[PDB]
Amino acid sequence: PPLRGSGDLGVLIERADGSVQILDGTAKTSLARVEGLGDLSHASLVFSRDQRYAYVFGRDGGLTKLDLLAQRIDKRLIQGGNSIGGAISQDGRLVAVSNYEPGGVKVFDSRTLELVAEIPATRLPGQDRNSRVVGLVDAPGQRFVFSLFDSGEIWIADFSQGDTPHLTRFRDIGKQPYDALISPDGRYYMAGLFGEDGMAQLDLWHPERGVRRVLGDYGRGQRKLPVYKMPHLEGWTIASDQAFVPAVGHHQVLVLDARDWKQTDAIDVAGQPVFVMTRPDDRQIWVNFAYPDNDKVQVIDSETHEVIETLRPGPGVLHMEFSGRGDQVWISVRDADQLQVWDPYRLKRIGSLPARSPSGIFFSHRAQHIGL
Amino acid sequence: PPLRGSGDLGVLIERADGSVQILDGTAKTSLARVEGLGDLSHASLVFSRDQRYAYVFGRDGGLTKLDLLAQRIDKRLIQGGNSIGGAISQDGRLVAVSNYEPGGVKVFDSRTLELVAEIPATRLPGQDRNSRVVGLVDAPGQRFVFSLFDSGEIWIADFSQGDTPHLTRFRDIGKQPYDALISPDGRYYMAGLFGEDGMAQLDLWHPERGVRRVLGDYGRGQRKLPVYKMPHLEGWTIASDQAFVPAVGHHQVLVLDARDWKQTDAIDVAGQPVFVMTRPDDRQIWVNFAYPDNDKVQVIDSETHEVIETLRPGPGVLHMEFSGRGDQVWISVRDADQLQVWDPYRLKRIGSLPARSPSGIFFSHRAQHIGL
Repeated sequence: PPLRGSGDLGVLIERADGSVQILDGTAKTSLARVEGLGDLSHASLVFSRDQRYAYVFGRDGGLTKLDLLAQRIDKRLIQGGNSIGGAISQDGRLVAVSNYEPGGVKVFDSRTLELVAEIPATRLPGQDRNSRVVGLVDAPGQRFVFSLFDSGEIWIADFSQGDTPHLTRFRDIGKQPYDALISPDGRYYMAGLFGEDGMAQLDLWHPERGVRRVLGDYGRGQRKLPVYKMPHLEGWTIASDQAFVPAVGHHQVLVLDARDWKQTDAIDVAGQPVFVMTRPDDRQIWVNFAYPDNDKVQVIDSETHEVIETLRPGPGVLHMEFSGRGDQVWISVRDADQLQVWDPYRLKRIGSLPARSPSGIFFSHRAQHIGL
Repeated sequence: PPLRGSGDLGVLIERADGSVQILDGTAKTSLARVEGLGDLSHASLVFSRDQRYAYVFGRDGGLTKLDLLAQRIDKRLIQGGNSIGGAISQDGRLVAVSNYEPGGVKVFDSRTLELVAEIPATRLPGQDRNSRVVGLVDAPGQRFVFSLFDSGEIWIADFSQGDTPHLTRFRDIGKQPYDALISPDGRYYMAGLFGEDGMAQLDLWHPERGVRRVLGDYGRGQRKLPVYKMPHLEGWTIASDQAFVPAVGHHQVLVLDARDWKQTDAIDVAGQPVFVMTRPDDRQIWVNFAYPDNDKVQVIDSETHEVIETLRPGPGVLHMEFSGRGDQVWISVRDADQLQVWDPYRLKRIGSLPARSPSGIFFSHRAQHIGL
C-alpha cells in the first residue's frame, strides 16, 4: 500500500467474526479489513512505539501482531489460559499478557513474539494451579504491575536490568482484587476488590511504603454481583483533582476527590454506567451504559456535574475513543453495525462507517502513553 | 523509502546549514538529511496529526512542510515578516504563524499551505504597521490564542465555524506581553509581561471572566534587561500542583504553587536556566543553562527539590527532548556536532549521532498534544 502516516490510524474490533478494520482517522474512512484473529468476542490491544503494529489480545488467548501499514497479520500465537489483559513496556520491547490458567504473567519480545519471561503466580495451597492474575499494567521504570485474584497480592515485575525480572510482592492486600488501573501520570496503581469493599493503592514512586487501603466503601458490599458486573477500572476517569467513576450496581456516576479518595458528589444518569471517559480537554465527561440502556451516551459538564446532552447513536453502544487532540470521538454501535464519528464540541455525527458487530475502537496515539 | 511507522520519528535542526536530519527514535539512527530550509538559526516546528509531516517555522519566515516518510520537502513558502511562532489547530487542518510585519497572524491550509486567513493586529499610531504578535498557541475548541506586544492585548481566534474566525479581544492586559504558554490541559493561557512584572492569565473555559494578573512579582522588575534575555515560556514546566520555571536573571529554578500562582521555593542551579523540563513521569526536572554554563545539564528530584546530578554532555547544550513514554531523552550538543541519546533513568548516555551544529530536537508524538 502507499506511504501514509501512522499517527491517525485506528483499529476496530469486529467481535463476532474474528476480524478488525484499520481506519484512516483523518479521512474518516476504512482502509482495510483483516481476518483470522480467532475469538475477539472480548479483546484489547496496545500499539508498538512506532505505531506500525497493534498487539491484539483475544479471548482465545491469541496474541496477534497486526501490521497496520502492510494491512496484514505479521505474527500470531495462541496460548490457552491467556487473558485479554495485555500491556507494552516503556521502551516498547516487551509485551506482557496475564494468564488465568495456570495463573501468572508471560512476557514476549515485541518484534518476534518469542517468550522472554514466564512469571508464575503463587501456587494455591493444596492445589496444582496458581492464583489468577488480573489488572496487568505497564509502569514507568520498565516495570509491569499486576494483581493476584485468588491469593490477594500485588506484584511488581521490574525489567530495567534484564530479561529476568526483579519481583516485588505485596501480600494480604485485600480479598480478591479483580481489576486494576494505573493513574494517568504513571505514579499510582489501584486494584479494586471483589471479596470485600475498597481499593488497594500502591505508590509506585515509593513501593517501600507498601499498599494503602482507599475508598473503603466502593464495592458490591453484600450484593451477589458476579465479577463481570463489577465496574471495569478502565471505565474510571482520573483528572488532576477529580475522578469520575461508575457506581457499583447503581445508576450514578460518582465524583471522587482524587487526593483523599472520598466521594464528593453523585450524578444521576440514564442507566448503569459502564465506561466513564473524559474529552481530552477535561471539560466533558462521556458515559455509556449497560443493557437495556445501551442505546444512549450521556455528556456531563465536568464543572457543574450536570448532564448536558443525551445522545442516541443506536442500539448496542459498546465503546468510545477520542482522537489525540480531541477533535473527534468514535463510537461503536454494535447492533447497528456502525462505527460512528462525532464532533464532541457540536455534539453532531460527522461519519458512520459500516462494520460487523463493532466493539473495541483504539487509535494509535495510545502508543505514546504509559498504561495504554 | 520502505514502509515504516511515524510514531518514533524525530526532526533535528542543523541551525547553521538550513538543514534537518530525520531520526528513527527506536533504532537511534539518522534516516536522512534534508537541505534547503533557508535560515534555521532560529526555528520551531509542529507535526501533522498523522505524524507524517513536520511544519518547520524558520527565522526567514520560511514555512516548510517536511515529509518525514518520503524524506523530502513537500511544500515550502517564504512569508515576509513571519516569526518562528507557529501552531497547528485541534483538527490538524490549519497552521497559524505569528507575524511582526505588518503585525498579526497568518493561517495556512496544512495540506497545501494556501493562505486561508489573515488576522491583522491592532494598528499602531503614526506608522504603517500593527502591533507585533507573540505567544501564539493552539487551544481546544479549534482556537488560536495570541498576545499583542505593542498594544497590550490577548486575542482568541475561534475557527470552529470555518476559515473566517470569530475574535474575542481582551485589552489592557498588561504592558508588553512578550511570550505566552498554554497549560498542558489546554485550559489556561498565560502571557509573560515585559513592560511590568507579573503574568496575564486567561481561563479559556470562561473567557467572560476576563484576564487576571497572577504571579505579580515575577519579572525583570526595575532591571534594564532586554526582552531577548527574559525567560522563554516554552522553558516553563507545569505539573498538577507545582510549576518549575527559570528565574528572571538569577541562577535559580523557581518552584511555584500552580493553583495560587505564588513562588514557594527557589533551587540554586549551576547557571542561568534556559529550559526547565520534566521527565514524562514527573519524577525529575531537567535544566539547561545560558552561556557560559551551557556545557551542563542538571537533574532535580521533583519531590525533594534537590539537584540529583550535574551532567556534562559537552559544549553548547541548547535543547533536550524526551520520548513519549519517557524511556529516552535526546540532547543536542551544538559545539560538539553531536546529538546524544541518554537513558533518563540511569542518567547515562547510551548513544550519539553526528550532526552539523545541532539545535532543536522534536519527536512526532507532539502531534497528539494541544500546545505542541
